Amino acid sequence: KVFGRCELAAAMKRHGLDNYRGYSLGNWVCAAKFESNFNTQATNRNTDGSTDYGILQINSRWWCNDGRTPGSRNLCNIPCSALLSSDITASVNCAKKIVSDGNGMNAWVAWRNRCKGTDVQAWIRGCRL
Ligand SMILES: [Cl-]
Ligand SMILES: [Cl-]
Ligand SMILES: [Cl-]
Ligand SMILES: [Cl-]
Ligand SMILES: [Cl-]
Ligand SMILES: [Cl-]
Ligand SMILES: [Cl-]
Ligand code: NA
Repeated sequence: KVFGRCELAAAMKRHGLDNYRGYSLGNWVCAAKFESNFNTQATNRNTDGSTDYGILQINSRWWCNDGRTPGSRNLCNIPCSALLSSDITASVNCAKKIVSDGNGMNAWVAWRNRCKGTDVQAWIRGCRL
């Protein structure tokens, strides 16, 4: 599914991401725009053989099982295919574990390079939340 900006902001707010570990909702919508263009079916292969999955591009090296990342962990205890669903619950729940891992939203390279220290409130401007 390809989300609208305000549609995704509302879904993330309903799932408890607004100010989760101090990151306001605009941060999460900004990360999802630059990671996936708001497309839950996005996948991207890494040089190390791992794959990133879904609207927040969660990596199989640590977070989900795709059965083809040798020596990897499954810290969210899910199949990576669960991260491609139109239902963002599995992606949000895994995102909560990642952002709690010590580095905050710096885990998401596109957040650090494209959202961090910008006016992220612009990503929820005009939305009925
Ligand atoms: Cl947009
Ligand atoms: Cl915000
Ligand atoms: Cl594997
Ligand atoms: Cl594991
Ligand atoms: Cl699995
Ligand atoms: Cl959803
Ligand atoms: Cl932090
Ligand atoms: Na894995």
